Amino acid sequence: MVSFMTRLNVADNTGAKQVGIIKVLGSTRKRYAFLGDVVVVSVKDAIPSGMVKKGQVLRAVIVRTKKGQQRKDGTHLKFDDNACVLIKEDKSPRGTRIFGPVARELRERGYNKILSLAVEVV
Amino acid sequence: AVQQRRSSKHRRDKRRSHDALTAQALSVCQKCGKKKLFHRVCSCGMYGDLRVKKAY
Amino acid sequence: MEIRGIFGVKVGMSQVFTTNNERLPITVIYCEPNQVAGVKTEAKDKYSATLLSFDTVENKKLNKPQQGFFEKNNLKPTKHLQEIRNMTGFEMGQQITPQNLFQVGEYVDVSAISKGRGFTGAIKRWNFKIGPLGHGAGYPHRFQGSVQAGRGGASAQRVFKGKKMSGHYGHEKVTVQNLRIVGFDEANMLVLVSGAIAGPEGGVVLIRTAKKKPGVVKPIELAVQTEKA
Amino acid sequence: SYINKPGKTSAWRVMTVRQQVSAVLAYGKIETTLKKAKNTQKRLDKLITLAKVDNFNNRRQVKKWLLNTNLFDVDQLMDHLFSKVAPKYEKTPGGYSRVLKLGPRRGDATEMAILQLTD
Amino acid sequence: KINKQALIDLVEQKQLKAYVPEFSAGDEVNVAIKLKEKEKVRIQNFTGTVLRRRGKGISETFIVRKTTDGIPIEKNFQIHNPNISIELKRRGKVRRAYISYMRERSGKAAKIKER
RNA sequence: ACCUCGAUGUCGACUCAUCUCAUCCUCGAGCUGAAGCAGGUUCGAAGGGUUCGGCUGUUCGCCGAUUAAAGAGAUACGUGAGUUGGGUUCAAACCGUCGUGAGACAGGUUGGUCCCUAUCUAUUGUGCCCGUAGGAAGAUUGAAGAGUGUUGCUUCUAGUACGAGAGGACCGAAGCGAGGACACCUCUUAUGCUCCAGUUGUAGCGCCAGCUGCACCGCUGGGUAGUAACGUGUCUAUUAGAUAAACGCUGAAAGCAUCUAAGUGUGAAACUAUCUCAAAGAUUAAUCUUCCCAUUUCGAAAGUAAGAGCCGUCAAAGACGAUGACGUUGAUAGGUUACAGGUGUAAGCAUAGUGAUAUGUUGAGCUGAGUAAUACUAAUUGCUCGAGGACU
RNA sequence: AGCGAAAUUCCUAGUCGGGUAAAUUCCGUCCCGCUUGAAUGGUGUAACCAUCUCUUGACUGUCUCGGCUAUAGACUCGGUG
RNA sequence: CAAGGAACUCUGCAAAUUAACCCCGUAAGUUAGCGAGAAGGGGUGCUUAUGUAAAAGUAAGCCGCAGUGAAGAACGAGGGG
Ligand SMILES: [Mg+2]
Ligand SMILES: [Mg+2]
Ligand SMILES: [Mg+2]
Ligand SMILES: [Mg+2]
Ligand SMILES: [Mg+2]
Ligand SMILES: [Mg+2]
Ligand SMILES: [Zn+2]
Repeated sequence: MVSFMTRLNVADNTGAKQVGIIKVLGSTRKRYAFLGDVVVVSVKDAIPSGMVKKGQVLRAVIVRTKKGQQRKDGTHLKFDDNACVLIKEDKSPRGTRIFGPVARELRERGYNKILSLAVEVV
Repeated sequence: AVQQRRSSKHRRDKRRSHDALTAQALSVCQKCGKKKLFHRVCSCGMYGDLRVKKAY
Repeated sequence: MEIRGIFGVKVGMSQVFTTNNERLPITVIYCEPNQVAGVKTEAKDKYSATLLSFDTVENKKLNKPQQGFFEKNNLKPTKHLQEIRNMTGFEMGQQITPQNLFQVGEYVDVSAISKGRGFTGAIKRWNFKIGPLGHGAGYPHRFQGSVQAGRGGASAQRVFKGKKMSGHYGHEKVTVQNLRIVGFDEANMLVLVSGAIAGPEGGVVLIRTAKKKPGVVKPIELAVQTEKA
Repeated sequence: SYINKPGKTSAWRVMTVRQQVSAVLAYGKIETTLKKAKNTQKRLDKLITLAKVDNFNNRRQVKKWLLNTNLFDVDQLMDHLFSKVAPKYEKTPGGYSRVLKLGPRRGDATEMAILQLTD
Repeated sequence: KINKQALIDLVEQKQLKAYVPEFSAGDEVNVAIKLKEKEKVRIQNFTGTVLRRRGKGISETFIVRKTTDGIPIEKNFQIHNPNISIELKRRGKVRRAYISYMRERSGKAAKIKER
């Protein structure tokens, strides 16, 4: 249940080691972003040779959550960290490779490029 | 928070109308003559036909 | 419309697995067959209603006028009697069961007495907010906010009718609409209803044809297991 | 008010229950408040029914509740119980004690009651 | 009349699975999952260690914890659910019915086998 | 300078809002230098909603990211016998300036006591009494009411109409959401002090082992019932009538024309209903059904045999009342038994190890509330109120 | 001389740079200093401060967002009042 | 008290973290005294053996999620007046 101003790990090869939430999108007073919901963020820590410098504002798609969320078929997936991917305004990540597993609820919303690049979907 | 006007002798009685008391249920103990209150033991030592205490 | 209704009790809440592979929570309702006791016809008393009698009991555990009414009307003695508006297609003394009134998976609503919670605070009742806890906000900081409306003889000089403050909460009739039926069990006088059913277990629950969607049905099948070893 | 008495903590409640059941075992009758006897009766019944075997484990379990009294110390109270009280109740299923009500006290109008056990 | 509250158990008696292999908290299993996007339902294996065996019937649940690319993931399941099959591969020794302490250890933290 | 100086506590912030419409969105419509998309202006409309942050005591403002929108105002510039005291506005001190000096500055800076147990009324609830023309037990109708009404995204209609070309629809259908509300605890978690297990110190149980008291429940890992949300279900529609702006048909008045004068329509989240809840103290005291009663002789006084109350065991209820179940013709509570669920292999013994300890007995032992059976204990072999319908 | 929008600067929330997504507060710099300024001292200064002010790591019910548990009150009964 | 970790707010007020002993390791700056317990890390339980004068210490082994298992113990970093 990543909320407003939630620093969280990054799961691609953009070099964005530590990024925090700046606003949750989709409506007024959303105050929560579950698996799949697109958020805007602001990179607060990167690598020197990165395609994104510190202080930029960018939109990202959350992939891994610590709280988890009940799935329709009864199962309740739950990771142990908060991750995201750096999309570029339609469906595509700003990076080329994806680190770690990615949730499945990104299948329906779109984002099929992520699932293609994902190492192992769960 | 304090009363602004004096509460008269009429309002006080109206309030105390419900402060009245009521009598408790009374029964005559068996094997011995007295009026104990119901569902308890008499000072006679009997709860119905049974031994629970000394003489008094 | 010609509303269909039936009375029962609530014996718990569980889950079941259906086609499309989704976990459906289930409330289990023991619905002993009811028995009509009065048909209020439009001509006779200016409205159409039918009176059900349920929760059958021993004759001894009944008041004298009620038992006399039951004997004179030639029915079976029951503890409760209630009527449902706009129920027409039934005649006196006819036994009714929930299988005679409903499809396996059509739409019904449920009204039942809620779960009492005693005298409760304003915040827990009206879903208000709580004053700050830091910086020493003082002790009376679990209250309904300012009830002031206007200070000075011109503006309000009172507290408006129907305010929102603390009071007794729960133990009042409530209704959840569009709760699908899931399955029947004629052997145990049992029905299955999706969703959550108001009221504490062991109370009295009423089921009616949903007013929003009278005859709408979206059927649901089961997911009978295929695992053996 | 900020400072206050320790009050009726769970430890105080269970220790009062221990003392009262020990006294019942020692003597056989108690004049205590009704709403305390109505609680003590549960542990009283459990201890009475548990002591119908006389294995060392049951005596160990009983050790967790008893407290020595002027009439009987704890070990002598154990011997008394397992030697003459439990044999008296070898065929009564439950309900070994009765709680009858007295009159109110003049001090507080509290409703004293007698927690008594007999066949 | 009167009831039993085993009417509950009677109504789950329909959808309860048959074999339901016996496993305690400290076991590792492999749970085959059926996924239907359009057709040709793909089976996805999900192998890991169990963290709990809570439940009272059809509400039986368990936790399975897995690690991929160093990221530890766990997924809860409902035993008596279609599209889900369970088998045993190794049986382990442990003294706790809900081993929460496996959430805060990296590698070289493996429950010892149970003969 | 008119009320208050024998005191009307004044900024901002928080909580709760209510109201107006000179409307920010959603809703309807006219005009256009309105191709469509997107607009601009004007008319109708107050049902609902109107974001989160940086800086400042801040309103205000600037900025950042959003959303359909980030409305304009009022209510002692709403709201301290609801909170705060950052500012103003006490004594302390310092800087600049002024005063020869005590000192002063809507110039600035640091620190600086915020009282009240609710009498009346208003409101939230919950009760007693009486009343409704005999008493009682039920079932109703519903006058007068209260509550809810927010909206987005994607796909299809369709890259069609329009347009040269980028671009790109009206009307509608489906799916998924945010917010809010009502419930529920099967699932996920939170809590869960007479539950289970591990464990430290100390004093005891004459010692080992095993327990108890205390150390925040001593600490730690779980956890029954219950209470909840972060959890899961539903709702937030749809339809009808009468209308605002607006568009009309016919039709004259005024041989044409003309939406109006007669007649006859279409017409909006506004209004009256449909939805939810409560409701005959609705004294205008409504209706229906069933049960109980017609005596004791000069208005009484027996006053039921329908029922109810006192007392007791309780909880689906609960501040106390009440409500609901049950009082031996009984499963209401407790206990006992069986089980569930939880905890996780008890103690003792045997074997191996010099020893911590390990294995077997053992999925064992234990269990607050959970499910169910069983009169063993507790609800006594009690007292009181309560009927002849008065006249037309 | 020195220092300088300072505990002093009204215009002023001055310009610029640094810090943040965004910084009337902060740090450095610029100097028309209304009226800074040299024993009512001027500028620096290691350590120290229940002193003031800003950024940040860990940390947390301060907060999004309230929930549960136990006591003592509150409430019911007896006594004083 | 799950997820988040100052978004609260006039301000991290309050609350939260660390805490004993032993062992590594400690910068800028300075009036050369200090900074400094700077910062940042590791170990503690029990048994046997070996320890010496006692003990610290060392080796081997065992158990638990956790070993100053409770009780009592410093939260820091950077800049400025
Ligand atoms: Mg006066
Ligand atoms: Mg009184
Ligand atoms: Mg105070
Ligand atoms: Mg005065
Ligand atoms: Mg005050
Ligand atoms: Mg000086
Ligand atoms: Zn007597």
